[PDB]
Amino acid sequence: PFRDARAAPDPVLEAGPVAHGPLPVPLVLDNGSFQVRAGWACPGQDPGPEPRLQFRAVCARGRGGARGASGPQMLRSPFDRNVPVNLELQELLLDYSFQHLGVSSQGCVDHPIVLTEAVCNPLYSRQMMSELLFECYGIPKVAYGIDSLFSFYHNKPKNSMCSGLIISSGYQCTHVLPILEGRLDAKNCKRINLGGSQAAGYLQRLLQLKYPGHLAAITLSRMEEILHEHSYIAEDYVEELHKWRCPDYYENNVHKMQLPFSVFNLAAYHQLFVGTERIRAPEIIFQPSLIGEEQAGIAETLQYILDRYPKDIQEMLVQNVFLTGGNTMYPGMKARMEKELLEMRPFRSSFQVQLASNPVLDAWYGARDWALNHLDDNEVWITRKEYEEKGGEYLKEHCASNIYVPIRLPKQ
Amino acid sequence: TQRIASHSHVKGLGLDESGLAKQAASGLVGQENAREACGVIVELIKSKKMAGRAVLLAGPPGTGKTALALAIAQELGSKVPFCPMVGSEVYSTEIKKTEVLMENFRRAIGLRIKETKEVYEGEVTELTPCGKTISHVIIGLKTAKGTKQLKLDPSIFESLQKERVEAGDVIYIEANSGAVKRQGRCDTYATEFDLEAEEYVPLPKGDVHKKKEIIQDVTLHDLDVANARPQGGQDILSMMGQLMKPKKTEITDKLRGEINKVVNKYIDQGIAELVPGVLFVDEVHMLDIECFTYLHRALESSIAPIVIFASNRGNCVIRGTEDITSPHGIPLDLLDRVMIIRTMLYTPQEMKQIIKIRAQTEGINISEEALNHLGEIGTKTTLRYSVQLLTPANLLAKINGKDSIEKEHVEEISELFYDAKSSAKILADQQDKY
Ligand SMILES: Nc1ncnc2c1ncn2[C@@H]1O[C@H](COP(=O)(O)OP(=O)(O)OP(=O)(O)O)[C@@H](O)[C@H]1O
Repeated sequence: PFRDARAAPDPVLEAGPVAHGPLPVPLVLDNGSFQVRAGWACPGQDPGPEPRLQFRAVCARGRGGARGASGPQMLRSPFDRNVPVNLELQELLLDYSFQHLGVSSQGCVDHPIVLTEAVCNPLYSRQMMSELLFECYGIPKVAYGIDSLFSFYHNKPKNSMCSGLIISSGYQCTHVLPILEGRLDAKNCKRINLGGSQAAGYLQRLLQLKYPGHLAAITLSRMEEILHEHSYIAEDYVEELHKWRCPDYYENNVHKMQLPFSVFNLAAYHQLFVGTERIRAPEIIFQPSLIGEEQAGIAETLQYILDRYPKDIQEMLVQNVFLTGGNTMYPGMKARMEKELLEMRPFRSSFQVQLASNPVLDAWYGARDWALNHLDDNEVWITRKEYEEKGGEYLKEHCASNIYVPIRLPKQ
Repeated sequence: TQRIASHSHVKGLGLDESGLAKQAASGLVGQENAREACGVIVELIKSKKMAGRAVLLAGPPGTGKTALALAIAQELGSKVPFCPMVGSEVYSTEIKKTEVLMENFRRAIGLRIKETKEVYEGEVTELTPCGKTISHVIIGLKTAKGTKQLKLDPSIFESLQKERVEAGDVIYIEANSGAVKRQGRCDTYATEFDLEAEEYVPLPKGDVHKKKEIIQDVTLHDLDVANARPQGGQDILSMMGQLMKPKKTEITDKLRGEINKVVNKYIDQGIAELVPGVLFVDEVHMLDIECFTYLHRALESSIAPIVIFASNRGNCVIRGTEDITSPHGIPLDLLDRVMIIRTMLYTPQEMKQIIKIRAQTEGINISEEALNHLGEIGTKTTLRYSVQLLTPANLLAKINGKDSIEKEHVEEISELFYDAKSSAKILADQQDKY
């Protein structure tokens, strides 16, 4: 059967668990369209003791304005396509995180932060975000970096310059990030405009049209369970679905995902038999024409971005294919990726496919390790006063952050 | 599985390391004096130095002459040409008698030619021609084991273009032969139309690039024939080749002179090595006096193979002499050119061993009480009749629901199928009704 999801934990804190040593201790903030997660950087502690505040990045407020259910409690989200594009909800989303993390005393957030952002971020979105973050929250210095390259930075052997493909896959996008001696090669980097949200929406739509007898009993928040728990990506899809064609293998693998009970009852309380549906939804990021989209998908994009390099520099980045983000939770994801890669590498040539030590939380642990290592750097952070002489589109180009384009934004 | 045959049990001469015969070995029994003589002939053929030297296996019907000639073939194995012919094969209607001898003498001398068989196969990812016309063609190949690019010559590209190849076809290229085969469109394109008149093959589950050191076998007669007449020249892909049917033809001794002078030019380079072989002119008594008299050149010539003759005829007339009797049916002038090996009638115990070797080869379980009867019926008749009863007797035993021969099965078969000498008595009695 399904479970049901948690709500309303009590992660309340003091003015803040501010660590010893130098005065600043930064917040580590990860923003993505599935979940926000945030914690103090906890310097001098080798394992992060708690990536605090795991909660769904979706919020509600009363029709008289009287209360705001920002935490895990219909609802709305401040992102579009895994970039933040909001003010009036983005503030109450930040407020919830700071209020649970602890606020020191005065009319600003106390101490510096690393805030995770989209691969490329539209200049206006970083401007709107830095404007919120300096006008309302007043942070003394700020770092912007990428969830994917942070999770890579954690999974590195060392504080060393590296080359690789980051195969990222968040809630509403999956991106192939080629990197060259720590620099994200944003000139020829690519993304597929699909992810876990669209695979879960597809898995909902499949079971809606399979079971019109109870369109209300299935729901997106239950599809998120069977998509994480019981779905798997094929070793190769046209062969997996061929072994699903025979009733003996089908009956051995079709899942009794029962609805909660009050004819054999199943007309109202079905076992919701999922068979090829526990494959189809995972395959969306490899074959997005399953949801009708004409995008090249994660296998042909990896070929298309890779073959644009000189042959002698394709090797030392296929030497670190790095799988990361929420969809890489699927069992078999490494085993699929190394086949899709063997089918396109030169005949004898080596490749290496690494999976993030945690498929998703390593974005935050990466931003933590990054902030801990870069805490006392000057040139690496946007310092508060720089926002009076740079327009808020500005970026510092540290490792695990995007290219900066010398530019300005007109506004009134 | 394989089919059992009249000789499928003989696997060698069965001689020991001294060159003397074992009583029963490598599927043969008895016959020691002739087997020891064949031991010397196997050493002669393995020694390569000799040309045209020849042997006659002489002796009664059903005494092992063809079994020993095939034992020589098995001692040498596939690595040295053994060419079997009946003397009756000489009567062609497209070429003269004394040509068919020379063709078969040239089949018994081999060339052994090593080459590194070098196969590429996979989905063609691209074809891109590169002089201003075509210097070379880059081709890309993919399989579920990886990818390669090849730099094809323009003649291989003409072959891709004759095979009607396009990007996404699954191709087999052989880099030695320049052979090209389209195998189908790669099935990743099987949705390109909902019906198209093509076969879609899955992307190969194998290497883009495969190597063997293959070791080719070819004979001077393959060279003589493939160089004498103008070749068919085109891979079908033509219709001039509809008009002129082939025939066998009297290949001139002047061409064979050049084929010899060319093969010397290649074996000096070590590109090929020679394997002097055996021609087995089985039942040589069926050659005509003109064929026999041509052997008085062919056995002298410094190129010729070793030749093994066989005969079972008495003091009979030489075929085509209309009058002249001579031993083994062979002219005395040729019989003075061959080393004769005698062949003998067996004792009953030596037949009984052959009956068991036949049974345990032919797949028959046989009880001793029936094997003693086939040993006796061999003495009443001939060795080949006894051996021929085994499968019929087993096949009645199988129909009678039994796992083995017993006396009643062979006894019933004896009274059901006659031998060549009991049947001759029926024809001598009923003489006026046949
Ligand atoms: N060790 C053996 N010794 C002699 N003959 C054997 C032996 N092994 C097999 N044979 C027998 O050889 C017989 C057939 O070939 P064989 O040489 O006797 O024919 P042939 O009459 O003598 O000569 P030809 O082939 O010219 O007719 C078979 O019955 C086979 O069982």
